[PDB]
Amino acid sequence: AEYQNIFSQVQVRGPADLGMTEDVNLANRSGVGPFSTLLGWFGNAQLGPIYLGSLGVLSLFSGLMWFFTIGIWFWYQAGWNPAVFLRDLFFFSLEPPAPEYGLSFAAPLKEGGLWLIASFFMFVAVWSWWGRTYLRAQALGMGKHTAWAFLSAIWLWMVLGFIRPILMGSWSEAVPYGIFSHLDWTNNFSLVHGNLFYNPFHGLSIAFLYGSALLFAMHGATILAVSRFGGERELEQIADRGTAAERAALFWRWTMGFNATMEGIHRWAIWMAVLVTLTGGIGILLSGTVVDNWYVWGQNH
Amino acid sequence: DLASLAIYSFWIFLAGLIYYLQTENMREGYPLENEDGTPAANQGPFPLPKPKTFILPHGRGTLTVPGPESEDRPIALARTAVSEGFPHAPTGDPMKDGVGPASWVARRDLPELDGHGHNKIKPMKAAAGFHVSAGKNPIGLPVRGCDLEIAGKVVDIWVDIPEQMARFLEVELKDGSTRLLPMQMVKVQSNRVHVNALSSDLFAGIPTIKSPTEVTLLEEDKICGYVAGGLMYAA
Amino acid sequence: ALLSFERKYRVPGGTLVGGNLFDFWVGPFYVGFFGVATFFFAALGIILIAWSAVLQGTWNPQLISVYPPALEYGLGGAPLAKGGLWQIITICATGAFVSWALREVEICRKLGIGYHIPFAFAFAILAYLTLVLFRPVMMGAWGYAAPYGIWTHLDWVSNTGYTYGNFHYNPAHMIAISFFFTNALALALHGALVLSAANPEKGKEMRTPDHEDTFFRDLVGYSIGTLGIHRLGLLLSLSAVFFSALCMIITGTIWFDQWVDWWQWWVKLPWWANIPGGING
Ligand code: BCL
Ligand code: BCL
Ligand code: BCL
Ligand code: BCL
Ligand SMILES: CC[C@H]1c2cc3[nH]c4c(c3C)C(=O)[C@H](C(=O)OC)c4c3nc(cc4[nH]c(cc(n2)[C@@H]1C)c(C(C)=O)c4C)[C@@H](C)[C@@H]3CCC(=O)OC/C=C(\C)CCC[C@@H](C)CCC[C@@H](C)CCCC(C)C
Ligand SMILES: CC[C@H]1c2cc3[nH]c4c(c3C)C(=O)[C@H](C(=O)OC)c4c3nc(cc4[nH]c(cc(n2)[C@@H]1C)c(C(C)=O)c4C)[C@@H](C)[C@@H]3CCC(=O)OC/C=C(\C)CCC[C@@H](C)CCC[C@@H](C)CCCC(C)C
Ligand SMILES: COC(C)(C)C(=O)C/C=C(\C)CC/C=C(\C)CC/C=C(\C)CCCC/C(C)=C/CC[C@H](C)CC/C=C(\C)CCC=C(C)C
Ligand SMILES: CCCCCCCCCCCC[N+](C)(C)[O-]
Ligand SMILES: CCCCCCCCCCCC[N+](C)(C)[O-]
Ligand SMILES: CCCCCCCCCCCC[N+](C)(C)[O-]
Ligand SMILES: CCCCCCCCCCCC[N+](C)(C)[O-]
Ligand SMILES: [Fe+3]
Repeated sequence: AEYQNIFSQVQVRGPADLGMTEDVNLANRSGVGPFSTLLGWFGNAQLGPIYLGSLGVLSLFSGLMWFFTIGIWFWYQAGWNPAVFLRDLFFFSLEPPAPEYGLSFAAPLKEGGLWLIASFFMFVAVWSWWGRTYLRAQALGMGKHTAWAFLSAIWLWMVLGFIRPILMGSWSEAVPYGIFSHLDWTNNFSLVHGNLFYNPFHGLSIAFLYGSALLFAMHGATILAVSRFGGERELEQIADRGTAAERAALFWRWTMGFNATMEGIHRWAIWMAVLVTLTGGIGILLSGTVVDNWYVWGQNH
Repeated sequence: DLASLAIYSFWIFLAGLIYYLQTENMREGYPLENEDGTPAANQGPFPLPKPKTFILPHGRGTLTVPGPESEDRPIALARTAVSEGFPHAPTGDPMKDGVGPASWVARRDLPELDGHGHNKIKPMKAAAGFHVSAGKNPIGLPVRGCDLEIAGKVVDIWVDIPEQMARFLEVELKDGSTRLLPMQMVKVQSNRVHVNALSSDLFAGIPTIKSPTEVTLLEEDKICGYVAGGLMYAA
Repeated sequence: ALLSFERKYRVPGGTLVGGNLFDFWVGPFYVGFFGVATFFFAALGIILIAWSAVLQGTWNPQLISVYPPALEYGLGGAPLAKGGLWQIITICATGAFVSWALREVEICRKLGIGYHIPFAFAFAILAYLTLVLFRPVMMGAWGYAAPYGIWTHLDWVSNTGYTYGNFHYNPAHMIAISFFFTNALALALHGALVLSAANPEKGKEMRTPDHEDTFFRDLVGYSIGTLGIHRLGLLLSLSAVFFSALCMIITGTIWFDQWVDWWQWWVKLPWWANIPGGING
């Protein structure tokens, strides 16, 4: 066997790395966690440190609250019985208020109230996590790419749980918290709108989702193929093109007639991915607010 | 109808984006050239983008791309045919001349630096706190080439400090000098390190580095180039 | 016709078949024996499709469509106009893809790189062959296979899913989707990380990989690192396709009832099957 570089043959360890400092408030970093030899066959062995300032704590706590709020309900649904809770874990579901209660906060706790509570906690968890995305980049003086990108995922999520429910006039439109039930909701959403395969946004969204797998397969494989010339050192290949970046470009140029740069491929990447949820959120938002039936709309348009 | 506006607008956006992305990917290698180095007539339908400048850290300078392009090296190849699009035959030894799958680029003759400003890659002997943490330690193993002859012995691992990974094995030859082999081009086995790209007699021709505790980008390119070239040029 | 750095790489050698016979380029494209194989298979196949277009009676790509033999030819041939056209086109597509891969190998050898790309491609080819070859055969007919047209192949996906109820419940299909979504998460993160380092706040210096590690350790308390992330993207995305093929090869063969009902093995386990309460008692 020629060697492939999917798993490291030899791991190597030195002093825990505590990171760059730049404008980060160091008072808010933990200390290093342990080292995972397991991870280190494939990636870095070092866990932590993590940074937990105020926004960090806020986010993490509501996040758990959202999670426990669903879990208390799940236990309730299980009549507090350990064996039943496990047996039925994928079946339990925390459902939103019925259509009757509109967008109001009136519904009883056991029939929507809890759902609104968990959702509220989910809202603060995510938006605060978003800000943490921006702030951790700022402290290091980095571009805001990650937060811009995360915004695209947040878009689909907002549309499903918040914007589209509001525009439709009730919370009953939103996705329930449960493994099997959120799947049922997805299938049902499509049937009731005359089949999402007729939503042109839906099919763009798939093109990108398939495309992200295609692209990352291409890229990942390309980098590993030129890792015998230091290919994965991408920032330095951007600053000072090496033979890695040249062989990479030329593989593709010879294969398919055009190619990328070591910087540009990352622009193709971020956009392939981000467009999955962009077009996606658009498709969902338009459903039932403007277009009641994709098949039908397809026949006119 | 809104959904119609949105979809139509979207195709227009996407065409804008593909354009932007394609021109972004033209910041290197362009303008296209004829086999002789002059500008090709046909550049295709995308224009070069407006230059951008990267500010390199540690007073290493800037980079402006696209910019005037240049191999900054002689290329020992000649045409094998009378028209565009055929192979160019090595005029000498392609391993020594660095062409074909033995190519290297004229990268900066300084070493890559970490974010602290220290050399990125060091031999482990000189790297404070660094030791093999898992897997068979190759240090001390005989090194065998694709001729099944022993070409030397592993005398250290050169490691990447910030990313904590092995990047080269340092190998000592019959004559007592050493060479770097890329970590990705060896197989560590229980009783030897095997190198399928080179036969024993080609080890001496691995490009040497000038300091024994650092490697420059230019020296990395020559080493990796030379070793990868053995896949074609050794048998 | 050459990138500014290209000429030094354009040397003889690498080819798997033909020695120097097709060792050359056309514009940017490398040719090789397998470039020739690809053109031939693809040309024939497009021809057969344009032919198959007239026998059906359009020149509209939104309508052009080509079906397997009907269910009753089993695994035998069929009049061109009733599914032989499809059988041959499929043979063409296979020959085109496998050819494209083998040409990718030839380019690898010339460039002194590793074989990861065509290896990765070979997963996609295997997914395809699962839909049109392996599944049909295990199932006894060409007619179970996906057909070729832009909107009609969606019809098939839908009819195929709904044959087993909500296909969501196929558990290999669940693992597959999980890889798809995860791969896109990782692609967004990767692209954004590298870009954020190479294009920092206005006026600042390019950041470094250590900045990239630091950003992630700060954010979630772990960073897989730059070798790791390319390993990851490759693994996520090949794993998605692996499970995709898996989820379909087991469907209509070892399982053919409503997928939702598969999950009963879990709930029907002795130690809890009969306890009352919850959803299933
Ligand atoms: C997109 C259309 C539907 C939808 C359609 C589907 C379909 C179809 C499938 C899933 C599947 C999943 N979906 Mg869903 N999903 C939707 C929106 C969501 C949202 C959300 C907040 O909007 C969440 C949290 C999830 C969560 C999930 C997971 C249970 C699962 C794997 C997701 C993943 O890999 O993500 C990114 C991956 C990561 C590793 C990052 C996140 C890590 C973990 C795993 C997230 C799980 C959170 C959850 C609280 C854990 C369960 C707790 C119990 C103790 C098990 N879906 C929308 C409404 N989803 C698949 C599945 O297996 O379902 C059973 C599946 O087949
Ligand atoms: C994979 C699981 C299902 C499937 C389910 C779906 C679903 C569901 C959807 C599609 C959609 C698409 N699928 Mg399909 N599709 C299947 C198998 C295939 C095969 C195949 C040869 O196996 C092909 C070529 C296609 C091609 C297509 C495209 C028409 C479209 C966008 C795909 C994409 O962007 O991918 C990622 C790849 C890239 C971005 C690279 C570019 C790929 C280009 C666009 C392919 C064009 C092919 C051309 C139209 C037809 C042949 C060309 C000539 C005859 C040579 N599908 C199987 C049967 N496919 C979406 C659509 O919009 O349908 C109308 C959609 O919603
Ligand atoms: C029978 C079911 C219907 C159908 C109904 C739907 C519905 C309904 C929807 C989709 C959507 C999509 N469908 Mg469809 N889908 C069908 C058939 C298909 C087929 C196919 C081969 O047939 C494919 C390939 C797809 C593919 C897809 C995706 C391209 C797209 C969602 C993208 C995504 O990344 O969401 C996953 C990403 C998210 C959900 C973003 C989540 C972001 C938040 C912020 C994360 C919060 C995490 C939370 C805090 C938990 C943290 C826990 C951690 C451990 C810390 N569908 C059929 C026709 N599909 C979605 C879409 O966009 O449609 C246009 C959608 O809403
Ligand atoms: C109503 C529909 C059912 C359903 C029924 C099915 C069925 C049926 C199938 C899937 C399959 C899939 N479904 Mg499902 N699916 C549903 C809901 C979903 C949802 C969702 C959010 O609801 C999601 C995200 C998914 C996602 C998925 C994936 C796991 C998988 C598709 C990818 C794939 O196989 O690629 C693999 C990639 C390929 C097959 C493409 C290969 C490309 C070839 C090698 C080369 C192309 C060259 C080409 C001709 C272009 C050349 C021209 C150039 C452009 C110049 N399904 C609902 C419940 N799903 C499919 C699957 O698993 O397939 C194995 C499948 O058959
Ligand atoms: C644009 C396309 C893709 C995308 C992009 C994307 N997602 C992102 C980002 C970006 C760019 C981020 O920057 C952000 C991030 O930080 O990534 C690491 C993120 C993120 N995407 C996430 C998930 C996610 N993304 C998804 C999808 C996608 N994200 C799209 C495919 C999905 C899908 C497909 O369904 C999921 C589930 C998170 C990992 C993170 C946002 C995190 C967040 O908001 O968290 C709030 C904090 C908490 C919830 C803490 C609570 C923890 C509990 C839920 C318990 C844990 C459960 C258990 C497994 C552990 C044990 C617990 C015990 C104590 C009981
Ligand atoms: C395995 C993980 C992912 C993957 C990887 C992957 N794909 C790849 C590669 C890799 C690593 C390449 O190296 C190769 C490439 O060159 O990419 C640019 C490729 C490729 N993947 C492509 C497409 C593709 N990949 C897809 C998916 C995936 N590819 C997976 C998600 C999809 C999906 C999801 O649907 C598509 C559509 C091409 C861009 C390219 C292969 C090009 C090729 O083989 O060229 C030779 C053939 C032709 C030029 C034309 C042949 C046509 C005739 C035989 C007739 C048409 C046949 C018929 C099937 C048409 C069907 C119509 C549909 C509407 C159903
Ligand atoms: C072991 O037991 C304990 C008790 C420890 C546990 O805690 C176990 C815990 C569990 C078993 C929890 C299991 C959790 C799940 C299964 C969660 C599954 C969730 C999903 C699959 C989510 C799918 C999609 C969710 C979406 C789309 C959410 C969108 C949310 C909205 C965007 C937020 C909207 C906010 C609202 C409606 C309120 C706003 C009000 C204002 C005033 C602003
Ligand atoms: C002083 C001890 C502090 C230890 C802190 C270590 C944080 C570990 C968190 C790792 C999990 C991140 N994740 C899930 C994305 O991989
Ligand atoms: C940034 C990457 C660009 C690649 C985009 C490829 C688009 C594929 C076209 C799918 C057709 C969609 N639709 C809705 C008309 O059916
Ligand atoms: C969506 C499929 C699009 C196929 C893209 C293939 C384009 C390759 C063009 C390379 C040649 C350019 N040219 C004519 C200047 O040489
Ligand atoms: C998914 C979209 C695929 C991108 C197609 C864009 C084609 C780019 C062709 C231009 C390159 C030709 N060149 C090298 C002369 O510039
Ligand atoms: Fe990369």
